[PDB]
Amino acid sequence: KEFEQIDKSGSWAAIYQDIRHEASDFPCRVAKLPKNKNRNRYRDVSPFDHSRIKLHQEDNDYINASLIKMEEAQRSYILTQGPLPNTCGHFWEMVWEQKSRGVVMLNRVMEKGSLKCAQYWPQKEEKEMIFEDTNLKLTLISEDIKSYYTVRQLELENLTTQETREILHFHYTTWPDFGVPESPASFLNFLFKVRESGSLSPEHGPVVVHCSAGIGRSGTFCLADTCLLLMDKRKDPSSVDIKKVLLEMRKFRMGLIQTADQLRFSYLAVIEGAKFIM
Repeated sequence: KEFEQIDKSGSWAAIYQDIRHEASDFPCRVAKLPKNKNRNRYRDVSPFDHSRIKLHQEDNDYINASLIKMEEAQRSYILTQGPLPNTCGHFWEMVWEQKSRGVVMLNRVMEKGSLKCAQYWPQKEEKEMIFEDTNLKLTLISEDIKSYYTVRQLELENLTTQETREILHFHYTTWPDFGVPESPASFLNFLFKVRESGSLSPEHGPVVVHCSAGIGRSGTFCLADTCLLLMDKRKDPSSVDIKKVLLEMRKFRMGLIQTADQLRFSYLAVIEGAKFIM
């Protein structure tokens, strides 16, 4: 309906232009500190200080991650940048401290002939990783390589307390180099797979979602998710405004959704998903 009205008038880019300017702006002083210069993958994508995830590290608690707490939907997510060669230890520290269950990678390690993030997880179960700096060990238990994604069951063990924890890695591997998925069907399906695992359920810490910047594609995941959740707990699609929900998330992290193209997709995914989870 609203989507149809926008489409016929092609007002999408303007709608987005508007969102982009309505969005909240908050300090990122910690992020901009010189001592954190190398803990950041991009200069233009930083975590607002008010919502940044602080490492329980007395040394330096900086990790480019933000907690998006969605009150009404009763769902929290942790959006982060793809781990840098020097920050995989911190990434796994965060996952441990925030008692996260799932990890959502919405990118490939190399896209457009460029390396968009670090290989922070073990590829072969025979060769586990040990993050010295953070004193954590990571092991591949299994994985299910599928057509448009892959589920990996990792095990994170706190080497300090010898305590083990099962982590789930949901890897979406078919998000186009340019554009957005031609159809939501696979994305929604990936979203639902994430949901079924319980990694998105309240009995756990917030899910750690990420791409490269950890805002474009990761933002779409969360928006689609939350919109579908509210629409569900109200069973009243009518009151669920994608534009308002997005802006609401923007109070917690910048540039969620990078292009008006992705915004259109979010509408598609949410609308399509309503024909089930609502």
